[PDB]
Amino acid sequence: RSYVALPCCAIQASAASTLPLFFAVHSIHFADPNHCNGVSIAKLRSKTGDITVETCVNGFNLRSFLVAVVRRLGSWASQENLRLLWYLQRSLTAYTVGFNATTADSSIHN
Amino acid sequence: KEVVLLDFAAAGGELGWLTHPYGKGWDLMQNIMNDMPIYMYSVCNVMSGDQDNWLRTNWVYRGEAERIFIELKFTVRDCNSFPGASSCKETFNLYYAESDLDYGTNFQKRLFTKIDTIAPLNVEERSVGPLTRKGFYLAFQDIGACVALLSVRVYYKK
Amino acid sequence: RSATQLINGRTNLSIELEFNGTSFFLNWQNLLNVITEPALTELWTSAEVAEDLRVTLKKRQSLFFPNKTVVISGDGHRYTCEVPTSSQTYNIYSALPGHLGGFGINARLVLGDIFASKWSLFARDTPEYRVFYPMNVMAVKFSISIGNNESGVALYGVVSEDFVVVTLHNRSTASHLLFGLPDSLPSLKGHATYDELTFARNAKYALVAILPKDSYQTLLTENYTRIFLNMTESTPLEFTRTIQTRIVSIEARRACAAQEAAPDIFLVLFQMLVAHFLVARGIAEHRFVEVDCVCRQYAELYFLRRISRLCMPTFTTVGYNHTTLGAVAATQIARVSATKLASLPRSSQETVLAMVQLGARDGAVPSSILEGIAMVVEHMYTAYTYVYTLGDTERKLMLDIHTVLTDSCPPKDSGVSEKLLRTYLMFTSMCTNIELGEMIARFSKPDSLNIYRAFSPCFLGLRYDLHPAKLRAEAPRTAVARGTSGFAELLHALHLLIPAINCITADKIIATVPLPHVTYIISSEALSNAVVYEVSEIFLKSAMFISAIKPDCSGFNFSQIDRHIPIVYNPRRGCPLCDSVIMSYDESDGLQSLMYVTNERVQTNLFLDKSPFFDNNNLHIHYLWLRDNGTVVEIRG
Ligand SMILES: *[C@@H]1O[C@H](CO)[C@@H](O[C@@H]2O[C@H](CO)[C@@H](O)[C@H](O)[C@H]2NC(C)=O)[C@H](O)[C@H]1NC(C)=O
Ligand SMILES: *[C@@H]1O[C@H](CO)[C@@H](O[C@@H]2O[C@H](CO)[C@@H](O)[C@H](O)[C@H]2NC(C)=O)[C@H](O)[C@H]1NC(C)=O
Ligand SMILES: *[C@@H]1O[C@H](CO)[C@@H](O)[C@H](O)[C@H]1NC(C)=O
Ligand SMILES: *[C@@H]1O[C@H](CO)[C@@H](O)[C@H](O)[C@H]1NC(C)=O
Ligand SMILES: [Cl-]
Ligand SMILES: [Cl-]
Ligand SMILES: [Cl-]
Ligand SMILES: [Cl-]
Ligand code: NA
Ligand code: NA
Ligand code: NA
Ligand code: NA
Ligand code: NA
Ligand code: NA
Ligand code: NA
Ligand code: NA
Ligand code: NA
Ligand code: NA
Repeated sequence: RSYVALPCCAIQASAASTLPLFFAVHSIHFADPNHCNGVSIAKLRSKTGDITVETCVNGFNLRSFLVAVVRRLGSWASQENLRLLWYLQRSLTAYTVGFNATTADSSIHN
Repeated sequence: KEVVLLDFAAAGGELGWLTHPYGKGWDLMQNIMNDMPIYMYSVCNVMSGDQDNWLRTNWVYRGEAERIFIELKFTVRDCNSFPGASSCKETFNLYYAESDLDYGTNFQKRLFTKIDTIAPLNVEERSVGPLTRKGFYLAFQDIGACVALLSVRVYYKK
Repeated sequence: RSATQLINGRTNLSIELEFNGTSFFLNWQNLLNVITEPALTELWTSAEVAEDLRVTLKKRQSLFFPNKTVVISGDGHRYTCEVPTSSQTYNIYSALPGHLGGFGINARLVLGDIFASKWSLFARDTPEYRVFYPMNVMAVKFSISIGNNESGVALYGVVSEDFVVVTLHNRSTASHLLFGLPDSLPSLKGHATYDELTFARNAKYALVAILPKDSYQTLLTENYTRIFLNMTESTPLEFTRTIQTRIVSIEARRACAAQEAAPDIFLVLFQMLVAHFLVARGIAEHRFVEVDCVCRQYAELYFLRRISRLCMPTFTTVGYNHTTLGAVAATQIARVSATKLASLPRSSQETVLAMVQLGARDGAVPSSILEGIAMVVEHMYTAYTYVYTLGDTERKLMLDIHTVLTDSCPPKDSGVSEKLLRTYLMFTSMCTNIELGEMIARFSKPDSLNIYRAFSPCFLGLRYDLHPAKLRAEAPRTAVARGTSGFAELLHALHLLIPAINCITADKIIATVPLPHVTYIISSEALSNAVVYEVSEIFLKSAMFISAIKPDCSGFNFSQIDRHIPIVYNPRRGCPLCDSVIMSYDESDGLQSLMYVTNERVQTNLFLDKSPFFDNNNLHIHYLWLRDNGTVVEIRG
């Protein structure tokens, strides 16, 4: 679950009710502000049987979730945890400077 | 016209295909487009070098089909969209093989004839004929590409 | 189904950058150990990671983002309760280091009293869930509810060891104000980060305002730099007192239950929470704290809470307990006797009163403290009769005395309750015409009004005529409309019959005068078991009846055959006025002043030019002498 063939995706209205449980997510795949037309999206990869399930999620919301998760580690936060936290903060602000109506539109990646 | 013997996109995820490297290589994957589940067989081991990942379809009973058309709908991720191991490719290979019986999970690359190299949603179509045995398999070989194969439909005219 | 079942031997949650090639990893087992499975589930659900980006854009565009964070290079004010090496320290009960609280104690226990109960915040059904991730913290909760559930508003906040968060909800979208440590503020959600919402910042503390663009215009136009400076660069004590002044200002406008000025009440609540927070932070940032200093801080905080509940009756606070500090204060105040308290300097006896507030146990003030209060008020009143004015220090002392006397079980012994009646009567003797005019003038200018100048002996008096119409008649620009109203408001909430004399009256009482051997009721009508005097030379609708009742409900030896008040004509050569009351009344506006004559100097000072009595320039004032044996006369000439 290292490299995705469809890095850009559209957020579907049905996903909010059929989200996989957090402990079911195998991997998280983040895009670039220099990719996917600037659209801040992400891909959860979970698995049911032979089928790896890919869920298109909000980049801002998932980044803020991971920020909250890392911040609650406190003293136990390792070097790599803090590097992850700094990636999350930097990419949040980067996606924020270019947040537009064109950028909130993820349906183009259908 | 167009009698369809095989249509992967219309199977709704209830059609599983054989993968010779099981786990690595080709994987059956679900996405949701327009709030409907769209399935595909995808592979993207681009930073690893030698690959040779095979994906074999189910057994397709020939019937009256003598000259068949294979229609592939697939996406290929640009190799320059990776920070690298510059050993990735942007094509894959289409093979087929005829048999009077269903071999099941037995997979022998020796019996599969190369139809053609598939290269750039990409829509490709190849023709095979004449077929003589009771049924046939198709096969797809990945040599280090980042491909998502979304549709495979085989049919014959009139 | 279980989280361990879903993990299924997967060591890492891997986080891949599709176009950078680097990968981060979160250990599943470590995530579970440090952050419980319920917390992970609740964070994941509350995150709403499948929310459409247009919704996030609309959420972000709905906010008001400040110009630029203002950074003050200071560190705030220095901690005033630091223990000097000139005193002792104790870890933690008979060990009594004297009194007045001049020692130090380890703050580990008093900190555990502040944050003794945990609370879950930003729950699913709450509006703050829209911007904060749910979290569990040790904190103290505050909640005001103004108006009905259809039109009202709900204000609610939380003071934790690391931050303060307060919320204003227009339906009883929401506005949020936070103050605290920038690295410890609660986790925000996708559409906003903390740096862009930080209005003012210290080297230690920061102020954040998450305000909707359509929120109350005063919140948006409010200058939070000035608020932050007044919050940090002053000691928490004077800041608490400024917040008390602001609560008094809200009281003087009849705005305690008004839907309007809800953002003003919101700011006041934010500041009160910040005051509690700063006191608690001072407690935590130091290994040992000074007992009397912390007791003063706690007393000011408790007075702020109580006066806020007086204004807005729905004001609720849960968490801020002071059991151990209260026990320390209990040991300190048990030594203080009446003469000891009355001989202390004003500041030291104020400290004693604060410790009495904190160490009240089951709402029972020691009898020694009450007798000392009587002696203090006696000296204060005897001295008042020289200049007929009161400084702000004396009014602050009276405010402390009023805070101690309210919420105190009545005295069990007869003598101490009698002395309490005496100090009440002296407070009435200080609530004269001059005092009413001065208080009206002070309340007419709410800007220059502070908590000390707003306090008056009238708040501890036995006058019951202090209503808006009477006060209007007692006032000397056009601000008298406001000054008379607000004062009345603060009189209705801070005033106080349960002593003696049960021998059948109503609420038509103008005043009550409890002398040693007779009690006078100045009422609108006569009384059954009493000697009644009809007040002469007064307007029909201001008509008064002075009913004299003895405390043992027994009759007098003299028997008047007429309820007229006889007249006598034409200082002193001994003390004929001792143990009596001199009362003035206006022919149209009824009662003006009444003074208990405690000693010879009160008697002789009654005849000074600044005295409220015997002003020959007044063509419609009458003076009555109320003696201790039940006789009432009129002084003329
Ligand atoms: C908000 O209040 C602050 C209080 O300090 C004002 O800041 C000061 O303003 C004076 C002039 O009024 C300047 O001389 C100081 O240098 C300012 N100090 C700081 C730290 O900024 C601020 O001007 C007020 N804002 C508004 C809009 O009135
Ligand atoms: C109640 O006490 C007053 C004094 O407070 C008494 O007043 C005296 O009255 C007599 C005659 O009525 C006078 O000769 C005295 O000069 C008065 N004394 C003073 C100080 O003025 C009054 O008599 C007492 N009444 C009763 C019923 O005992
Ligand atoms: C938003 O930003 C993009 C740049 O990525 C720009 O092309 C687009 O026109 C902008 N849209 C609006 C509505 O400003
Ligand atoms: C999980 O991540 C840690 C570093 O966080 C790494 O040492 C370990 O090899 C990783 N294991 C797997 C199976 O990815
Ligand atoms: Cl790194
Ligand atoms: Cl299947
Ligand atoms: Cl499909
Ligand atoms: Cl591509
Ligand atoms: Na992706
Ligand atoms: Na979950
Ligand atoms: Na940036
Ligand atoms: Na398969
Ligand atoms: Na099979
Ligand atoms: Na769960
Ligand atoms: Na809250
Ligand atoms: Na003494
Ligand atoms: Na004085
Ligand atoms: Na009153």
